[PDB]
Amino acid sequence: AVPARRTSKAKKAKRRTHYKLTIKGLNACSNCGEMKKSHHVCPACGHYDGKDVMSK
Amino acid sequence: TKGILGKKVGMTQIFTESGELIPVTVVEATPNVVLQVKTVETDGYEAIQVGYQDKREVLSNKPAKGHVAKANTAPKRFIKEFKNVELGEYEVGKEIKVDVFQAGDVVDVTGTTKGKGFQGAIKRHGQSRGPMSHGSRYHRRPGSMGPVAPNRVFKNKRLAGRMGGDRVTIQNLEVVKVDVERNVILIKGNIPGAKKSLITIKSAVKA
Amino acid sequence: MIQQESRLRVADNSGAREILTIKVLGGSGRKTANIGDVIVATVKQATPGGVVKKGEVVKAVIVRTKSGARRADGSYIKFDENAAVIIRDDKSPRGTRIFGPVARELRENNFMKIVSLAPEVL
Amino acid sequence: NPLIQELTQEQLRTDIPAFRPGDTVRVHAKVVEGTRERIQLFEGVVIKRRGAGISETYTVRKVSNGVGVERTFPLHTPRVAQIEVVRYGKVRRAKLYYLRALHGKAARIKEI
Amino acid sequence: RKLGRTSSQRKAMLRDITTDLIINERIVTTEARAKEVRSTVEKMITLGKRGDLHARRQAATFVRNEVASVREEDESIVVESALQKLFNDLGPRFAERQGGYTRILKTEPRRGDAAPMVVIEFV
RNA sequence: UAGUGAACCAGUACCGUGAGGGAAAGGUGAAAAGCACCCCGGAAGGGGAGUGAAAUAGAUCCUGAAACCGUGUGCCUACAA
RNA sequence: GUAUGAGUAGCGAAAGACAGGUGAGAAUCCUGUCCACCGUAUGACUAAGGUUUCCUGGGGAAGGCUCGUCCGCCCAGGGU
RNA sequence: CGUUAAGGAACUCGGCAAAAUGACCCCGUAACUUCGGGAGAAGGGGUGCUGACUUCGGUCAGCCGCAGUGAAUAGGCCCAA
RNA sequence: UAGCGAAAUUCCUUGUCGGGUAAGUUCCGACCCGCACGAAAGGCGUAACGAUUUGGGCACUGUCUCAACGAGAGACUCGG
RNA sequence: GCACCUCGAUGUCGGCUCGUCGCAUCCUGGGGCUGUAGUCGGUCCCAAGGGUUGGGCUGUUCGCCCAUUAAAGCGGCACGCGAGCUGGGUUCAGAACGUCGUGAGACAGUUCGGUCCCUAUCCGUCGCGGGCGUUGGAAAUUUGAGAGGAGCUGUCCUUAGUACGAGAGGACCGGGAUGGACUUACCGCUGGUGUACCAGUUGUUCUGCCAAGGGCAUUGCUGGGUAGCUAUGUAGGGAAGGGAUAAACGCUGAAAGCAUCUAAGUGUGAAGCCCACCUCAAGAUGAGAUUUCCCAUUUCUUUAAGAAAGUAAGACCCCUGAGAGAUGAUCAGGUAGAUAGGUUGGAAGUGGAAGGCUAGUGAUAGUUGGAGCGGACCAAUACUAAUCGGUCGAGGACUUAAC
Ligand SMILES: [Zn+2]
Repeated sequence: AVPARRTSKAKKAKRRTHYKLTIKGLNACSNCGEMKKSHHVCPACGHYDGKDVMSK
Repeated sequence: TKGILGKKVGMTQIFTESGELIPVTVVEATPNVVLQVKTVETDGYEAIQVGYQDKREVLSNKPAKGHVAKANTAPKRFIKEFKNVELGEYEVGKEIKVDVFQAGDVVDVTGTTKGKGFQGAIKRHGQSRGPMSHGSRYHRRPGSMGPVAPNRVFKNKRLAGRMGGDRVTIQNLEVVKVDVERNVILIKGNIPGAKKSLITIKSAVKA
Repeated sequence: MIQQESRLRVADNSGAREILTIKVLGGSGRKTANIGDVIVATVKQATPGGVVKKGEVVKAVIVRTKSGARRADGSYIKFDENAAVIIRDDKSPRGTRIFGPVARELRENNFMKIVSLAPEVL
Repeated sequence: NPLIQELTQEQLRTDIPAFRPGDTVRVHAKVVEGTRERIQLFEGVVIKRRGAGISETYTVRKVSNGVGVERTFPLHTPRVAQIEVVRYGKVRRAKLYYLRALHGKAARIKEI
Repeated sequence: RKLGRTSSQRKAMLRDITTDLIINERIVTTEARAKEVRSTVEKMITLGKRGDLHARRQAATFVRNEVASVREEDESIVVESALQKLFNDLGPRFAERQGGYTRILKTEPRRGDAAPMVVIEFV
């Protein structure tokens, strides 16, 4: 089928109350205090578990 | 009146003393702690709380351990009630062991069913198909929504929407053994439930 | 599991060989039938001589399905053909001889003049 | 498995011999006409086994009067007296369903 | 299980990935491929422990037939062929270890597809 | 959007094998004096500092309406056809 | 000129994975290995037709049904 | 796209669609006729590996499997108008 | 006139009798009151031939009684 | 019949799927009369709770026929339902016969073949989430205002060859056994599927070769098959009762010294009404009830039901997952640990591994040995992965009466 009418200006902003973005799980490190994701390797630190993993 | 909760284990077979095969389910139990006694003078009806398992102490709360603490047991999972029982005969903190159903033999078994996700309109209600050949295109559809005149759709025209998850009794089953030392009742037939679930077992209503 | 337009065989000396079913008597829409049930049926192929000829509305009773019945012991019988025996509604056959083994479950249904003619009652 | 094998040790029969699918076997089964109890006899070929513990089963095939007759049995009935292993057979299969389409001088089994 | 592709393409993938971690001992991939490679690498090193074959003649399926891993000379250029490394190095490293030979870390989403990524090591 | 179809590199671009059909597009300031130099950024773009009477005249550059899309807030709204 | 439909349908038949490069930035570019597809053709040579798309060195505003350090794209030089 | 118990055209306007036959060698083959045909009419049988014999062609003996053109390709037939 | 004839032609009509089926207004064989066949806008037979129209058998089977399970693409969640 | 209605475009009757309502009732249920001996019947009154079959011939509405059944109801819902299906037939462009027309052509006469599009915006219906309210903040257990489901029936034995009948025949009311159709739930048995389980086997290609193995050929084809999902398999369901009624039958009794079921009053009375059986259910804004847990800083705005901030009980974010699952939710866990993966044992399941020896000229056979392999299934074990962490979250209004 085919839409019957123009949807007004109100029903846009009544649909779109569930078109949000959310951040989840930001914690402070143990070694630099920089907010980095829990259960994840800290990117600038390189310091998961207090152990440097990215090693060559 | 008589009531024991429990678990669900599996399916077996048993030759009886005449020699016939009989399909048999396996239901466990435990010690069986009575938690409160509800009276007309405080609650307007008469019933008994009952609950069967032992949590670890990590897995409960200070309200739960305050509610249990007038019976001196561990915190227990599956708290339910029982109606229609003439009381007497029930202190706070007894044990309603497996001894109660030795010759009960006529029993209502009230499980909770499995779950099967979204499924089609056939598998809920047994509506038949349409033809799979001779040019058609109407293999597996839920039918037509009704007549034209009322300009709407009546209620209870069944469509898709999740199979299972609701609780179902089965009436008038028999009891085969009562094994007190192993905490097992054996039942003829078929119990609705996934494994490790709850099963309530009562003396049946319809005599 | 024997239905309309399903072909049996004859285990008699009554001049018929292969029969189509017509109905599944007893009930108001019964689909199938097992050992010891009664059929309305009509003869397709025949032999020279003999009593029963082609194109006759003929009652019969199933012996030897290919999915036999549970017994309360726990055993199951399964034969390798289908068969029928033409019956006068006296529960009494027309022929004077029955071939092949015959399952025991006619004795619950009181075909006691048929069972005493079988070679082996299984 | 843990409680089931506990709860069903009283009824496991122990005096049942060892037979592979493909061995000719007599069955001294009991026939109950209510009060009367007489004993029939099969002599067939063993085809199936279904390992389950309490409720294993097996099949036997006569060829009686041209028409094949097949009957299963559970192992642990009180309504089977004995089982007599008679012959043995070179067979490289576990379930011999291919015997239905054969006759007479072609459904023969070898001997060991 | 985890379905990823058609039937034979999963076998191709799990032979392709798990002959790395035998040559390089570190891999950067996604989540799901990593968990299947958990299972398959730990099933192959325990054939690495026996030394029969039956250790050779079952490892000739989930290992690429020849992929050279050469950092060695005595006076030659002698070759370790990605199975000989199992039956020389990775075998006797785990003579006292039971199961559990792998670690999985959780780094970043990929730029193009936002697929979250994973490092697999051994020890 | 008028006036030639054509105020501008118009019977052009483009469309059809062909005969043929055929558009849109004007304006910084008086003077280019069209932003040296510093900072962020790979660049685009921006913030200072200057030119200028004016840069909310910065090149899509006089004025800058309406639909349309955003930010902040004084009042109201979760038993209602 | 701008909405609604809506951040919906679609993204035009096919098998990829890892290591190391370059770079402000990489599943999509380069290199290496293994795997896979056609093989009376998805291999080679020419006639029409197209008209510089060919080669070398740069570039990433628009085109490429995504990304793009790349290109039959843009700039400069050069080849019959 | 792949498989199915028991029944095998009860579906349907209609066996539409699917299922079944299909390779080579050998035996055999009707009414009817314009004497060329019908005719691949219908209906049946054999096929793998090893050894010996062999002129040629195959025979004889032995071995294994549920299945031996073991995969892919390769006619369903008859009776009447 | 011969030759056909409830027909690709027949309203009444599901004409009437026989065959075929458990049951057959469709088909085949016969009869003749041909509403309204008919001799080169040809009449009546006919082997072979037909992706032609109609009736019936064998073999085979998810078309069906009555549905059940698995694989792949789309559908669903996140990024462009 | 009329022509108000829809021509900037509304599809024909049957069939498929799915139903729903009315009662002038087809069966089952309760009654009155009889030209009702019995078994059967004829007619009329109450009554809509459930049920109402497979085929053969026609495009079919119609119909006829075969075999069943307790019975094979009559109608409305755009002669129900094509943004759900069929496109069968009647109503396109080809062609032919009969008849008509001088002719182009025509005939509700006939015969073969014939292009049917749509990515749901709003209401509607089926399922599931977010927010807030429920007047201090939380974790559990429930009452039931209302609502939905289910409601059918045959055959045999006994009372009894009794009552009735000259015979022929042959019961009411009771008790018992056993099926048909429908329907709820489950995988121990019978079976099906089971594409990362086991074996056989053809072609070609690759790992240098022999031996052993991978790739591709619909999963290459063929024989079995675990869990999970399943029916045709298994078990159960409609029992038994209570209250007020319908048609009908009365008791007592007068108006009307009798009679008379009715006005006063007092009863029997059906598968139907309301319960009894199963399920949902306090957004039931009239927002219910019980048990258990947690008790106080700063600013003064001027103390008012003020703002602001760290907390308690507790919940959430994140992570390993399945008995759950379109996503979200639900449930099991998070080092006080068996949540998943691995490891060691098994089990189902294939059916005798590779190497070596013996017998054979060979194809092959025997034995070392119920061997080898073993996806989801069962136990034990912290080896790997759930660490570190953060966010939210009460200080309890007024009037009156009783104490
Ligand atoms: Zn850090």
